[PDB]
Amino acid sequence: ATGGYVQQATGQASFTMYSGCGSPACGKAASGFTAAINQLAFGSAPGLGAGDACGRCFALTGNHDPYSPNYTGPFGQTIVVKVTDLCPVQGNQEFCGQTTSNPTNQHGMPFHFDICEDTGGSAKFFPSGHGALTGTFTEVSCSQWSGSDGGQLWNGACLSGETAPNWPSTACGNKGTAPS
Ligand SMILES: CC(CCO)CCO
Ligand SMILES: CC(CCO)CCO
Ligand SMILES: CC(CCO)CCO
Ligand SMILES: CC(CCO)CCO
Repeated sequence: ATGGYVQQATGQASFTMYSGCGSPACGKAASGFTAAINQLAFGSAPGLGAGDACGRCFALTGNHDPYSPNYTGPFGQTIVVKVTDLCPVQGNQEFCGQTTSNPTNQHGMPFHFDICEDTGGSAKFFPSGHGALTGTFTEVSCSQWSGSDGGQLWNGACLSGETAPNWPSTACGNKGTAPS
């Protein structure tokens, strides 16, 4: 996409969970299930505001635990998240370190979703004892996402991706150039 960001409507991803998504990088939280997405897909860098992932909705499905490769299941449910946040390359090499010259993380995945625990998404997705998974994502209409956006936390905050057609398309827009 513009800026060299790797923004595809469907693909393979790794998945983790995190806490404290009330002041996320897009500048609005949301009450439904939300995620951070790796920087190369988010479309911005720390401190540069919202990227084009902001507000878009994705159906996530886990089907493997890379840390327990003999575990056969069960896995969790497929969930629909809204991207509100950035999982930056900095400090997240294992999962979110994808770049334009090296587009897969340490688990071989070209995307990562860090699912926020606070609002319930991770409890639907991760079986107890299995907090890192790999699987798939597909961008869907936000008609498929329950929830309400929070208010702007700063000028320039954006979740406009929530009404956009699936990638390829532009809503909030990408900021600068993707990490090389
Ligand atoms: C759970 C929400 C309550 C306000 O709608 C806040 C999550 O950001
Ligand atoms: C995390 C669970 C799904 C939520 O109902 C895994 C099912 O065992
Ligand atoms: C809140 C659910 C929709 C109920 O109709 C979706 C999340 O599980
Ligand atoms: C200077 C930045 C632009 C943010 O809109 C990043 C340059 O790559």
